[PDB]
Amino acid sequence: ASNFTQFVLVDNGGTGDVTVAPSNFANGVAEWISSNSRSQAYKVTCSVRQSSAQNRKYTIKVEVPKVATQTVGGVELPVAAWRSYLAMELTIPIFATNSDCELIVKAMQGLLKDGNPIPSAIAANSGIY
Amino acid sequence: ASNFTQFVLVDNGGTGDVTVAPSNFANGVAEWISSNSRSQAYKVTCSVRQSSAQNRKYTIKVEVPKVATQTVGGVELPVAAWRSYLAMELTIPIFATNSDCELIVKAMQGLLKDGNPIPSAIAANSGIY
Amino acid sequence: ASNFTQFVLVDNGGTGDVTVAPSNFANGVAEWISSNSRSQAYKVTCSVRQSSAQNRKYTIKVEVPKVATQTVGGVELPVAAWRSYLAMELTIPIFATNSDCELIVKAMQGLLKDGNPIPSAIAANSGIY
Amino acid sequence: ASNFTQFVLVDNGGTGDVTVAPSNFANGVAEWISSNSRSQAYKVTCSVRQSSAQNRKYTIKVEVPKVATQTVGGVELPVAAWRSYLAMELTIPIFATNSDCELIVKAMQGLLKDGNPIPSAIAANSGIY
Amino acid sequence: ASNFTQFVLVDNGGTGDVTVAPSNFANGVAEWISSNSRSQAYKVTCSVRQSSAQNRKYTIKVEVPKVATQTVGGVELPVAAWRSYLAMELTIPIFATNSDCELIVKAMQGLLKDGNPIPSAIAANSGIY
Amino acid sequence: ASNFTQFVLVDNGGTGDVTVAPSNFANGVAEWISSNSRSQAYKVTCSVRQSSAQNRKYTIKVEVPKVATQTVGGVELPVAAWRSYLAMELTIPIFATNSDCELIVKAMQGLLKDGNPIPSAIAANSGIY
RNA sequence: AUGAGGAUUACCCAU
RNA sequence: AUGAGGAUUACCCAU
RNA sequence: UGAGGAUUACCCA
RNA sequence: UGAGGAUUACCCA
Repeated sequence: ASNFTQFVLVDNGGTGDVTVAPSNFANGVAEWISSNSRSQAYKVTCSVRQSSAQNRKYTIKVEVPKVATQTVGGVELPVAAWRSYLAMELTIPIFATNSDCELIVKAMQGLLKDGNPIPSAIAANSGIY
Repeated sequence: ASNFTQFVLVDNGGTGDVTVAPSNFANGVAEWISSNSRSQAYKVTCSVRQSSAQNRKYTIKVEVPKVATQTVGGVELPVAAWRSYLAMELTIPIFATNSDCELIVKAMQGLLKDGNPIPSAIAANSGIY
Repeated sequence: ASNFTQFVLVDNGGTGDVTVAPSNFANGVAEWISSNSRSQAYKVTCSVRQSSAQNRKYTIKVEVPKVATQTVGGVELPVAAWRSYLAMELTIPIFATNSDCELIVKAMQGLLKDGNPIPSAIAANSGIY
Repeated sequence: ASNFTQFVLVDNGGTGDVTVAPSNFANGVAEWISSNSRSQAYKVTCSVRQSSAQNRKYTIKVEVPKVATQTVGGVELPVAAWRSYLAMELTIPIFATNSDCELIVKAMQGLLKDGNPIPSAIAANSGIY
Repeated sequence: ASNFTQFVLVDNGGTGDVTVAPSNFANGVAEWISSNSRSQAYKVTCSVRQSSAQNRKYTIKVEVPKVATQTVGGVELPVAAWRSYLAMELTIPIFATNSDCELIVKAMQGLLKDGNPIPSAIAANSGIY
Repeated sequence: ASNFTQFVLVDNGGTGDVTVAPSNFANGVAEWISSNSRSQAYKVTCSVRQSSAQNRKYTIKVEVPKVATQTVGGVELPVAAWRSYLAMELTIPIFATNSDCELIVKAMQGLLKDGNPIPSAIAANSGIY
């Protein structure tokens, strides 16, 4: 097919959407970044390897910029204060069929669906209670 | 009043929906499992920690089982052929606003939306190209 | 530009076609895998290195699986009864021009063309006679 | 019956065709050589052995010469500036039927079909990208 | 859709133009070579690395050959009399905007524009005075 | 001739052009800088030496200021955050004639020509893909 | 703390 | 990391 | 190097 | 066994 295309990472309904696009493919590690300074950009990387005899493993990483009081194109230090890092590791047994995998994706979509426990906690600087 | 509620992890249009419910909160780790035997249950765990002086870290894990019946010693037992493991870590600076966090959530959602690169690859048993 | 795309490995008319898509490309080794269970997938790997000062060397590898189900304890998994392994090494001197290479490729294609000694022998569990 | 006959190794339309004919078949190793100076000839060898109790193993070898004249002391001899060396090993389990073999052969033919990743890379002094 | 495309390295008005094409991307190093034998080809390589926590470094190399024919052992081989090597390293802070980078590109272009000091000296086999 | 004259480094078509001019010649190392504080200036240096028995080598260095959110004449720390550094090394065999050198220059101009892979990647905080 | 480190998975490994 | 360090050129050298 | 083996980018002389 | 080398049915770990 060729899935390495640009896509919408943050959907604000047309107005203010954040689109991320192909920016690197060194070592099979695909990368997408928004149209920003790399210090203030949205970054997404993803790769697959066979972690072991009977397991394959996808490693996905996301970097999201702190936007409140942000200064576009400015030098903001320390970097750790202005960025959030997401690191996902997905282990899938070599026996999983496409169907099995489709389900695994659905579970991930469900986990983060709007209004569910986890996404709500995160969106409110909260934990579970 | 409490965000520790049950939610549908896998949505199949109200029929075959894998719904998960609160099952434990011992040791600051919120757990959720499906209505199966502990050996065949879908499991979701979450925990927040002030990882650093200026950071907070959410640790989330999901277990997707391949339910099966095994004849161990002439007797049938409900078991899992294998399990797929999702493990994600999210680091957020303390300086992040509630709006800054909503941004992070929206991004994770857009990341896994149907048709986009990553979920397409996972469901197809392929890499990004 | 990119030649690390998916292609048809086995041509069975239009339906039954075995297609192999990119999966990984780490450490200078490109890898293609057919869809569905990694356990029953076809695999193809390729790499090129400068073997010596005068020669460049290609190493192609192909795995053909014998799709089968495996029942153990009443638990059935998608597996491969066995696999056929092809491994080839092509050495080409740095003096070879694009024309010399096209010729080398034609030789390989001719060696396997239908009806010729070698593919015929292989296709019939035979040797030469 | 006999498959140890001459065949076209390189197909250049009808004229320019490189044909290789049987030359020797000692010690279980069949050998084909193109006509004229053995020094500038194309060579092809093939053999099959029972590698282990379960597997049979084919070993095919092809040599592509770079025809050139060599003058030394005013004495010119027909030689080969250099040679390109192809060596492949195909392992097939004794459980493979004639159908399984025909499939394995189709995979090899597909791997080298024109326009596919590998033959393209080779034909252009390239690797994968 | 991909910036890894062929391009004309040396422009001689469409006649004698040295055009270079993608040839390899193994190990995160993008390669391009001309349609010659590997021994007489123009070669261009590029790679980006996050050299520091706050920097990114592009490493670019170009090889310009002096094509020639050498009689080694009475036999003629296509070779290079000598090669000229260009090696440039560019360090860009992560804080650089896309506009900040365009500025860098424009500068490098102006640096080598015909008639300016540096290219004038290089083409004249002299220094700056 | 006397090539050590002022020239246009960044060409914005008259309006906003950046002209760099002679500022130092200590030790044969020619320098040009823009009309700015040395902390915010565009700097260009260049020298030639015979690196070895049969090689001459030009060393060219360029410094480009981060302009987005820049404060003219202000004190901006850290320096590494507000500046990009280019370092080119050009090795030319002593056999290269003026013609050979003219070509070497053309290859450099081509490499960085507008719309080509490299300059496009750089201008977009990207790598090759 | 970091790892496109591993897992039988709230554990283990390396720097 | 730095070098107006070297190369047969994705390598090597010094601090 | 190998008409060396394989559990196929691993291991033997 | 080897994305080990070759002067290609040879030789190295």
